[PDB]
Amino acid sequence: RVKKLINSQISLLIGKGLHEFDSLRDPEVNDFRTKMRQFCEEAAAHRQQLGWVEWLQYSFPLQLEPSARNRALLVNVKFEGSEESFTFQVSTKDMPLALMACALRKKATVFRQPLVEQPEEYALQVNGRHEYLYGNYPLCHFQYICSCLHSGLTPHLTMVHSSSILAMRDEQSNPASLWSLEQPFSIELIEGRKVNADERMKLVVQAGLFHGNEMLCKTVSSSEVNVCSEPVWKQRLEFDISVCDLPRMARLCFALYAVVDCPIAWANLMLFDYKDQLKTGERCLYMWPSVLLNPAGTVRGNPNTESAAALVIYLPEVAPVYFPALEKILELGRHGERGRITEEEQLQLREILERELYEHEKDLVWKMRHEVQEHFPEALARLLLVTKWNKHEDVAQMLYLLCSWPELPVLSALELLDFSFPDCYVGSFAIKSLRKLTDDELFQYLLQLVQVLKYESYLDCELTKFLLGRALANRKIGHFLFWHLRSEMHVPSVALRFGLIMEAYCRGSTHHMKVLMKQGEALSKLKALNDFVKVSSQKTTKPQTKEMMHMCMRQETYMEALSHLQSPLDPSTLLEEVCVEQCTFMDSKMKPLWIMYSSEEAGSAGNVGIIFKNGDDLRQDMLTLQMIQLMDVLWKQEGLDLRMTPYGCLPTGDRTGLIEVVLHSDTIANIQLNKSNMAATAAFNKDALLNWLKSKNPGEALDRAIEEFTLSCAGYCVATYVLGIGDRHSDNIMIRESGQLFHIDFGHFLGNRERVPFILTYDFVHVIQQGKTNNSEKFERFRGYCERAYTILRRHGLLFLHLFALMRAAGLPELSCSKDIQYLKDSLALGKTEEEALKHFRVKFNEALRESWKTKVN
Ligand SMILES: COc1ncc(C2=CCOCC2)cc1S(=O)(=O)Nc1cncc(C#CCN2CCN(C(C)C)CC2)c1
Repeated sequence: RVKKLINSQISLLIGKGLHEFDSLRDPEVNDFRTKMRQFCEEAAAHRQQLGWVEWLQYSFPLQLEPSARNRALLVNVKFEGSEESFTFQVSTKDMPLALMACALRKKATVFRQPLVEQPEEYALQVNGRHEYLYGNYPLCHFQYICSCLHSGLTPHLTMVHSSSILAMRDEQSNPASLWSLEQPFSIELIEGRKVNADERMKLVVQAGLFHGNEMLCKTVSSSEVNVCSEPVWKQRLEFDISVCDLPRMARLCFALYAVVDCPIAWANLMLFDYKDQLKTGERCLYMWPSVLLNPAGTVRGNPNTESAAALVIYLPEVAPVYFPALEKILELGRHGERGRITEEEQLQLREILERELYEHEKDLVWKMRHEVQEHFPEALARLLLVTKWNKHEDVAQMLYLLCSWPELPVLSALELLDFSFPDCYVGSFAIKSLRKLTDDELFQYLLQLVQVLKYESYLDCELTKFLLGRALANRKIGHFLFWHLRSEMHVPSVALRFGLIMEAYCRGSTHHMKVLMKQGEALSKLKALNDFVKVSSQKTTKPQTKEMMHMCMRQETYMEALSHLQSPLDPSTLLEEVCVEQCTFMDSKMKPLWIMYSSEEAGSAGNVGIIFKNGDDLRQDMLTLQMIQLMDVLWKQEGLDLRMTPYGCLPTGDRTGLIEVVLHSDTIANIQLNKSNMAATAAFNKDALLNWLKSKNPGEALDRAIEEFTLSCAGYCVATYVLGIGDRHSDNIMIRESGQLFHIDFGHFLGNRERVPFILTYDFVHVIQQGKTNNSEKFERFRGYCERAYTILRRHGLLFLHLFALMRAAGLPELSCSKDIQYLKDSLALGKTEEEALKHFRVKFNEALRESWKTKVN
């Protein structure tokens, strides 16, 4: 009775009927669903018995300042079921417990009674948010308390008792031998079906065996056969590699095309199956349309069988042959010769492991494999790349050393997740080194780890199991894992994989399924409302379309679907009462909607907005914003706060997503229109930005507003330089009423292919110099902020390179080659010393200042 309801709710949420999984009749698919349902149900049961503070860590994980991983402060505290409140002055050095004990002493006098309840029995909720303050941390270490200190504002907190937290826990419960086959590997290319090509040309089928990116042997080609719907070959394609040497993760890649170079289609398959057995019999390869051989592409067929070209191939029977077990492998690898040559050979080893290498260096690194294991364990990735994956004796010797390799730092593990390391044991070892990842680090890299699933050869994998277990133990990780997979359900290549992961997650959290369905319902109404706006705007004037939008939002179905929800941009932010009168849309092509919200419980923190966008792909905006946010995190860990504005951006479906509204901000273009009869009207357009800051920050407040601008300007000058974000104009640069500058519209990065120089804009130099023509004291403090920021990022150059390497899996047009990653290597000057990189940065900066002065001359 309940299972039918749950299965139908899951189908609605994931945007794919669960019947379609059963209809495929695939054992791998069914075994993933049964095994992952059990694993996710175990996590759910574990959770229901968690202690009330452990339930807070699951649902409301702490939001701390990067540096946390004296001064007076006025706090307002109320109790859960109360109307009255208490305002008291505490210190930024005090912990929540002291503030809770202070709230209980203020309440004991108000209610004339010695209280039984101790501070230890409570937690402090941020008013109107899914956010809590708890644990041994001083108040200023929390992100909510710190943001309140900058904005001037007073924190509003609520004392929630343990019994009420336990009641939430309960309300949210889930309802009640291969090595003896030395023959050569070969296949039979039988025929092709539904093929479309120019009849003047001839069809060719190119095939190659790969272990990730490297070929296990040279490619082979079919005999040229005349173009037609059903081409027929019936021929053996013999590859030079023994069937016994085929590594476990070997994949046979296909490419059909026409020749006189006209690509048609590609398809890949794993030579071994998910249960480790060698593949035999006939296989029908439903091909993917091209734009030659594509190894990184999926190893599963195009689900569109009614229109896809299908290559028919035969995998011959070499004898049921499974891949040897790890004990057989470790026995074979247990025998070898160790490294034993002079300190002059070890000097060459030490030089090449601390600096792409020549063939004699590969023979040196492999010979000294035992010494790299014990004296340079972090060089595992170099050694794995020199390993001959096309010789089974060499794979067993490598796996023997890997099986007792010490756990590596997170930075090294993020490299091992790359597609250039397709061995399952290597991936398993990499995941083992990532378990020590804090929920905050995991969240930071969650987008990349989701893309790595696209490289996975099989459905059931250590990465999937790891991502699902971290999602079920932290509701914020769960929320974003769901949205990263949900937003890709319109992509045929990942819909099966992602749909199965979301169904499994849903088995672990039935309550959270209902929470996300409530978000999905709101996004449906937003698509329909946006569609109406697009239509109405091409016929009537903006005021008339805005009121028609408001009339549509005012219907019961819209008011119910759009209110009282968790923000998909941030589960801590509750979107309560939609303020229809404040809602509007922009005039650009896709007419993005601005939906305004408010909450009487939250006060000023409940006044939030979201932007629904349908028509543009938001993946790259998100990635760029996340990179900027990573920068701000890294700068803050070195004590450098550059007043960044990392607003949320989240794709949610096909060319659909949400952007977070940053209120009290306008574009440079709108400020520079120099409207008549304003608090900012100027004698010279050069003054407009500075007059606008003066109007927003009167008297003594201007000084701090100018410093906010300088700091954020320095951060964005460096961030856009490093990331090669060009096409910067006055309409994609915004400024906050506090002085903070930020960037929007990230359609182009990594120089995509010009080399984006450092940009210094005169208008911003004029604000930095406080309105003065010459102000070296203010200008050079800004060049210092730029230099500190640049030099802190270079020290993390490998973290950006590893993260961007994992991102090549996303299929982003401006992030699909070594040329794109090369761009960051140049911008961060990673091939140089710090002194040399700083001189090059100064020369880039001085060139930007000279360019800025071509506008200052006129
Ligand atoms: C790429 O799209 C976006 N990215 C970030 C924001 C973000 C914008 C701000 O928050 C951060 C993200 C907004 C958009 S958008 O889709 O809205 N397009 C867009 C383009 N160029 C400029 C703008 C303005 C603006 C200034 N606003 C003044 C106040 N106005 C009110 C009265 C409704 C709305 C327009 C708006």
